[PDB]
Amino acid sequence: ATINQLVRKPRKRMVDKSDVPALQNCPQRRGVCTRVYTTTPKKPNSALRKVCRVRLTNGFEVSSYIGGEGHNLQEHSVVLIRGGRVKDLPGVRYHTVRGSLDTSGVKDRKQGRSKYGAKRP
Amino acid sequence: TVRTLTGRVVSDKMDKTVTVLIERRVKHPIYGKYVKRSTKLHAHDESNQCRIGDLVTIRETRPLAKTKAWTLVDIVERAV
Amino acid sequence: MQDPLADMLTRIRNAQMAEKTVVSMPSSKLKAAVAKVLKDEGYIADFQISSEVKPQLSIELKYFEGKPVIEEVKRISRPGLRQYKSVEQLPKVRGGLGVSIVSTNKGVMTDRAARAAGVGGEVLCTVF
Amino acid sequence: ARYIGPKCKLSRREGTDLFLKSGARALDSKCKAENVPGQHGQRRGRLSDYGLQLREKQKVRRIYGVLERQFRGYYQEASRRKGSTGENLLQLLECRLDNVVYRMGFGSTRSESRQLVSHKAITVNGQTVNIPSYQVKAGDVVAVREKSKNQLRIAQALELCGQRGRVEWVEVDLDKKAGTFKSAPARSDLSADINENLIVELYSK
Amino acid sequence: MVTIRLARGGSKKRPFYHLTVTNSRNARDGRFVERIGFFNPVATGGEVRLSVDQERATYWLGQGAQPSERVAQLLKDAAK
Amino acid sequence: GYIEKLVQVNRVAKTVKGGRIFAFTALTVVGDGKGRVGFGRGKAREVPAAIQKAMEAARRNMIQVDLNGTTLQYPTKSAHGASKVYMQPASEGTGIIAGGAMRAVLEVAGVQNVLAKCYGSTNPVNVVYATFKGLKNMQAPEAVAAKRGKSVEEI
RNA sequence: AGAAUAAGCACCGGCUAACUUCGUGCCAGCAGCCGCGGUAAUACGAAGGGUGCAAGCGUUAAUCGGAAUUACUGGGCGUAAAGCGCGCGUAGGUGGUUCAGCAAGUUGGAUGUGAAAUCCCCGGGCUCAACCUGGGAACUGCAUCCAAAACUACUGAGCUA
RNA sequence: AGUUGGUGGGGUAAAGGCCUACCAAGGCGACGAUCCGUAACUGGUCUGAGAGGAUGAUCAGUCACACUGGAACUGAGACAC
Repeated sequence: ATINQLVRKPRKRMVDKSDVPALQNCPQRRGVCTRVYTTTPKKPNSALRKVCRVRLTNGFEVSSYIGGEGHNLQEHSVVLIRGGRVKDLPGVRYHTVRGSLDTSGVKDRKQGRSKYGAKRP
Repeated sequence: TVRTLTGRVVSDKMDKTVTVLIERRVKHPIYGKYVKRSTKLHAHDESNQCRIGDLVTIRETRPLAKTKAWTLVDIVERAV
Repeated sequence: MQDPLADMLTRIRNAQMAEKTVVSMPSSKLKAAVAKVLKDEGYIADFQISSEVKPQLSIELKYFEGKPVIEEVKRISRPGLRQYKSVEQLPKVRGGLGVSIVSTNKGVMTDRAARAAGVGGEVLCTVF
Repeated sequence: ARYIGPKCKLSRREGTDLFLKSGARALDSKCKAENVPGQHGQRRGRLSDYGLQLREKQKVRRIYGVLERQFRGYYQEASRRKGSTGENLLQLLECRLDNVVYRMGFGSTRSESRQLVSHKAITVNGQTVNIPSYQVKAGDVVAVREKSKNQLRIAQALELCGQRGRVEWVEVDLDKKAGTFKSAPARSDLSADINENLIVELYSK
Repeated sequence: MVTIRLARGGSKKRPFYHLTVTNSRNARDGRFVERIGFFNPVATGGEVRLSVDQERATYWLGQGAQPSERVAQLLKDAAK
Repeated sequence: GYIEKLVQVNRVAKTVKGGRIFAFTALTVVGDGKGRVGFGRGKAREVPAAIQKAMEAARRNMIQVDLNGTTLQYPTKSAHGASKVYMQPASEGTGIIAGGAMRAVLEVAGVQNVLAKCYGSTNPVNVVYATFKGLKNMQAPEAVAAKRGKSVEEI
């Protein structure tokens, strides 16, 4: 606090590490699905969320949430992954963009179509 | 006319040259406190008079060694 | 010890918390001169120097409605961080109601006079 | 762009006489102004502090038909210009060519004035300006293009402008169908039902 | 060679020229030693078509600067 | 002619032998809108009773703030129990730039052009105390001249 | 010549402006945080309604702000994280009081420089704007010179707190 | 250990360990030398009430590079896209 103590050692600012290290300062990355599975949420929640392990183009292996109702993804499927974690899913820190490359948009969606890659009918 | 600097000499174990310490006081850009700074310069002394501890004056002058661009004006105070 | 001036302000400030009438303390050029600004500004009633080999400085104090006239007095140019300002950069205490004593080269004198005189200096203390 | 749609809902949501309809009939005889539009028009519920500012913001926006991007820039220019950000605000969008023509009475509503101005039917200072957002100055003369002099719409609206409150800061010559902008109005000249201080506070969020 | 030339400093389909004193090796809109005036070929109302600052124009001309074929015509037009 | 504003309504509780009891606490600020202001608290079992008990309590504890006119006089800082508040006078036109907890206080007290900021804790009850202490300690220029025994020439 | 060729996106539990019904029933799913959904869900999917924005609308990625949450302005250390177990002491930081000198700091002014563009102020030209441009301001800095001696630094001479 | 000075000589358009011969043991460093990782720099740009923080696209000034390493030639000017 002393102005002399500050002169020798200036105040230091911490730099928080990104919560999406596998994305590497890019808005989205392309990867392929190595394993499609369902997992169980934490204490409060109880469901079967669809998550897939993705091998990204920079070599990172991550698991990203598959949003929406129903998906057509299996092994060896090219997907685009976006940031944003899932709070009730441990270890999931990315989202799979529906409507790009192989992952088709959710069928029969009417509200919030752009967020889930849904065509206008 | 010509900018001459004043400082305390620190070393004279060389031949025909003496090293002078320059005292500066630059404020910290943020904390605004004067911190004493050091500027050791290799001054040239055509003949040797200055011993350690004497205040002398020097001019930016001809580069006449690889680290010697300043030469003496005179002794303003002698460390008796 | 290492800041006789700030001892002056804190001696004054402590007394006004205790509703004392007069204070005593060793005098100096700065202490007497700052008392000059305070008296001519009306924050202190009067000050005297007891001229002896060890001189004191005595200030009698002012209260208007029981509350001391000096609501707050704060040292600025402490020895650890001496503060120097230009004429334009001189502080305005409480939007001009207060006084920021500035030791210019025309003697010790207020911030209002320093702007009029067009000279800066060491911002010693602020009063209100 | 511009809002195209039913106009009472804009007034019904707020509950103030928005001048989106000509003064031929009072709004109560045309629409249920005592309820907000939609299925739940008969409810209650106090508006939050932020909601009041936002509703105040959209009243100025909907009256003159302005989108906020221009309004935010209009706020920025009002914040730029010296003086109070309050009255610097309303003058900026009161000097619009469409709004000035509406004050001249060439259109019964600002929607008529905007279409009439945008259709090259108005020349200010002798040059055709077909943009709603032109900023007219003091002493500028605004006239209708000579081919558009026989328009019944300005012919109808000029009389409708009589029973709307004669605005002082501009004068109109009926025979020439041309008017001159004397000077920008002050706060007293505009309606006091607005709260321009809610405009500034909202944009500080 | 120091030269007085026009630096295109306007906009698309709306040219504006700065009468610029510069070395001939520098780019058209790049480095220069001094700008002295400007020329507006599309000036409409209160825009001054050509301002020359006749004083400094002579000094660089006396120093050996060689105006281009456009500036020389504009220089005469300013004095005519 | 008294403008009244609600700062917050809070649901507190205490436990007894068997279950818990719920009490509603509301703090409101009252004032004439030009020169008078007052704040008060009230606890009652129900909100319509709660906001009302705050009303008389606020109107019974009011002071006289000495504004410069449509704005405050000098930039001041006031603190009360880990809640620090800074308020600064502003030119004509800018609205009430202050936190929603104190925005009611300046707007009710007649202040319309001021810049304010909350430092430290932002408990609405405590910040209201802090701004109140700053507004109460407000001094008009003629009062300061009286303290120093001079005219308005001190400016 | 003919309204004729031209409206979509996000959201509606609180934060945050904006709600009902139907189907599902801790499943499906939503989700920035609080969290919602286990059979009468304003929080899931759909419909209607509304809200905000509009040839754009949302999501992500990143910086600053909010964050007084590295606190110089502008934070703390009895118990919330934080006084070294305790002395001495080197560099450093800071130093009682009086007189005189000096002028590095300090203050004012002048000069040179601080490229142009940009930021900002007043105008001008594109139907306005974006954009361009005239002039001014600024570049809070550095260097030199001239004045001043309240305080600091230095020098010389003292005094006893 | 040409390391840091000195002396003589050579060399450059020019001073200089730039090079060399000899003499001395010097020179830098907690005011951070040396080493490791990263990185073109600035005017500026973003954000912020400001102080600050982040950043160095377009445009402008400087610098370095031209498939990798090195070298000279010509030329006023290069160790030359």
